[PDB]
Parts: sequence; structure tokens; C-alpha cells
Amino acid sequence: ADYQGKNVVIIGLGLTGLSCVDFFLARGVTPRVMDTRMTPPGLDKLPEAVERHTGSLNDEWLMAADLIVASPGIALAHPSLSAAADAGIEIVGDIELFCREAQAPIVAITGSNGKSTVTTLVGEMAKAAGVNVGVGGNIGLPALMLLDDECELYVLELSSFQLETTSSLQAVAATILNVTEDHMDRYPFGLQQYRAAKLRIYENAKVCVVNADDALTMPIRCVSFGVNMGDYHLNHETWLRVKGEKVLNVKEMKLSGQHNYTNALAALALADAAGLPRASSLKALTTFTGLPHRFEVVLEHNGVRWINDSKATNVGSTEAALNGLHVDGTLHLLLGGDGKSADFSPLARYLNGDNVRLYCFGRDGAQLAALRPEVAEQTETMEQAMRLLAPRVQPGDMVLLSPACASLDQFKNFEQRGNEFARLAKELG
Ligand SMILES: CC(=O)N[C@H]1[C@@H](OP(=O)(O)OP(=O)(O)OC[C@H]2O[C@@H](n3ccc(=O)[nH]c3=O)[C@H](O)[C@@H]2O)O[C@H](CO)[C@@H](O)[C@@H]1O[C@H](C)C(=O)N[C@@H](C)C(=O)N[C@H](CCC(=O)O)C(=O)O
Repeated sequence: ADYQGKNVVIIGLGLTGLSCVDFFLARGVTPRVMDTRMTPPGLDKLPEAVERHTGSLNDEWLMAADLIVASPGIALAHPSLSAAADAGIEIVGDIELFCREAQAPIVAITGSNGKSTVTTLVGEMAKAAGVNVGVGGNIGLPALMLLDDECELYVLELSSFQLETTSSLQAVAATILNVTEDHMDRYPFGLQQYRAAKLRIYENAKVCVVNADDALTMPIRCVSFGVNMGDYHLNHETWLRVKGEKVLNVKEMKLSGQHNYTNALAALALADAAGLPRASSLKALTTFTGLPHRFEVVLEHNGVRWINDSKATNVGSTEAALNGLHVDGTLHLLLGGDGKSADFSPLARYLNGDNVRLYCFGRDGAQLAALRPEVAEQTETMEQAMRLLAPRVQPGDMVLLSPACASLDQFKNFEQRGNEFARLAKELG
């Protein structure tokens, strides 16, 4: 698009907002930027010339705007933003701005769990084929920072928040990996509203890739992946298959776990649709080792594995860690933080038996301990929980941080939570 001479207002002085400020300045447009936080993190990095407003949204600025660029961390339902929308003021996000500018095909990936793994895998598959690939989005690198005339393929992890404000995405291949309750603090019309945000990813996608085992991933035809069903499916040793043909024995993969094998199927389906050679795509599957904070063994010592799964910020993710988990002794499970109004009940079925202890902390600690009080301890912080469990740990035990919650009540982000866990594990283990 052409933004020359438009009154542009950006909401958010985080990573996204700073990238948008630069995007507009490079195009001869000086935006104004606001943030409801009194002392937002990006204040220091904001150029001196750019007007900024903190501590609230500025309605004088909003209602004067020709274009509002809303960071994914502000709800469109915010009264100030809904007022602007009612006035017919255009509201977009950074992913929208990116789509308007991108000059290479985009693979777009969302879902309640697995989306960083699949995004990274597709990136690895592209690299294995010698394709100049830009990987970013919700995974951490703001999409506008990917824009590159030499880029041949973009792979974007997209949150439901980012999808709400995106209207111009025409993916070469798009997927919703799964939909499980998350972000209910942002979705007062519940699961179907959350789902509706994710379903936007399929609009004008060349190929849609759905989860045959999760009907909420389906639009209302798509390529499918699944365990026993799907164009891409598993054949049990376990094999990855594409329509009945064996393509990879998963003993060649570094990743393990059935949910990671279906993640590999999703990645391969997207890579196939994007036109990458299957051979090099399969190669990438055999080399990829995983992501930080995603069921990451940070210490294995004295017959105990200490596993950082801080990236488990919802119940579905912690289920993926627990479902089929083999532990030789006792599982010491750390749960807690901001549960975002989730129902934690689905976890209860994994918490039976003589060999599970729960250490619950943060905002929703009490609600988590309530899953099975008789084997639960509640503390205020994760450090207190660690120092509590550590003396009790015996050879053969597992210590698992898979907290089923956001970290943001006590931590900067889930990476900080994971780093602190790994530090404490190395101290106490
Ligand atoms: C909230 C959000 O969507 N964050 C994504 C965003 O980062 P950013 O630095 O630009 O974020 P932001 O829009 O400034 O908001 C950051 C925080 O400031 C708050 N904020 C923001 C603007 C404002 O005016 N007022 C305000 O209070 C937001 O509510 C949020 O708590 O843009 C980056 C590049 O695209 C993303 O990598 C990053 O993803 C993260 C990891 C994330 O938080 N994503 C969302 C989907 C989310 O809620 N994830 C959490 C993680 C919790 C945790 O880390 O423990 C979760 O609940 O799963």
C-alpha cells in the first residue's frame, strides 16, 4: 500500500511496535505511538523524533488517525479501539502490513500447540533445499524485520491475536495445527471466538492443511494430516506416510512423541504445498533437535532428568508432555503462573498414582494444587517450589516444568521462566 501523508498511530511499544515505527519512518511517514503501560519496555529504543504517549490509550490520537496499527497485545475489543472501528478508522496489525509488502510465498502456521516446532521445521526444510527463507512472526522475530528482496519463502508463526487484525494474507499453504482452550482472557465469547480468529488463516490460502483428528481445525477441500487418518498419517516402530506410502521411519528423527510425529507430518504437508523437494524436506526432519524451553532436558545427573517445558503455557501443551510420559521413579511436576481463566481439569487424569508430586505456584497456584490436593504443595514462586522439591528428588525421578500457564504474572516471558528453572536445576541437581 501507499501510506504517504497518512496520520498513522501505532499501539504498542514492544517488539512489534518498534518494528512498525521503523517500517513507517523508512517510507517517509512519521507515526505516533502509544502504549497503556506506564513504562513500556521499548521506550528507550524509540527514536527521539517520534511522538509517544504512555500510561493509557490516547483517544485524541486514535480518533484523528487515518490508520491504526495495533500490536497483538491489545484487544480489538478495547473500548477506545472499538470506538475507532465504529468511526470507520482502518485498524491493521504488523502481519497485515507485512502481507501487503511481501514478494515471496508465505507459509502460515497457527494452533494452540506445536506451531513453533512446525514453523521451525518448515524453515529447516527450506534451508535444506537451498532456499533463501525468512522465518518469524509470533515465534519471536517481528515479520516486518524479515522483509528482504532476496527472500524466496517466508514462514510465519501466527497467533490468534495477529490473525484477528490480518485481512490480506494469501498463504501458499496454511494450517491450524489444533485448537484447545487458551487465551480465554482475550476471548469473552469463548472457544468458538478463539477458533474464529484462527480460521482466518485459511482465507485465500492456496492449500489449507487441517488436522484430521481435530475438527475445530477445519474450515467448513483441505489436505489433512493425522495419526490413523489423513493424507499424511502415521503407520505403526512408527512411520511417516503420505497416502499409504512410507516416507520416513521416525527412528531417523531426533524429536520423539506422537504429537511431534504429527508435527512432522504437518511440516511435510506445508513444505510439499510450498513446492519444496520432499527429499531435502525429509533430511531436515532427521537433523532438527528441537527448541529451547520445549520439553528440553537441561540437566541429567544422578539418575534424574530435569526438563524445561516452560513453553507449555496452556493445558493442551502440558497434556502433550504428560500423555504417555515414562518416569522410572516419581514425577515432580511444577505447575503455575497465570492460567488465563483455563479449566485445568483435563490434567487431572494424568495425576493419579503413588508416583506423582505437584508443586504449584504463581497467580493460579491454589487452583492447580486443587487438582489433587493430597499430593500437592503450593508456594508463591517457582524458586520456592524448586528448593522445596529438590531435597525430595531420588535417582530415577523426573523434575518437569510444564506449567500449563503464562509466565507473565511473575516473569518477563516463558524464556525467562525456563532460564531460571535451568539455573536452579543446575544448582540443586
Ligand atoms: C502479546 C503478544 O502477542 N506478543 C507478541 C508480540 O510481542 P510484542 O513485544 O510486540 O508484544 P506487545 O503487543 O507489545 O504486548 C506485550 C505485552 O504488553 C501488553 N500491552 C501491549 C500494548 C499496550 O498498549 N498495552 C499492554 O498492556 C500486552 O497485553 C502483552 O502482555 O510480537 C512478537 C513478534 O510477532 C511475538 O513474538 C510476541 O509473542 C509472544 C511470545 C506472546 O506473548 N504471544 C502471545 C500470543 C501470548 O499471549 N503468548 C503467551 C506467552 C506467555 C509467556 O511468555 O509466558 C501465552 O499466554 O501463551
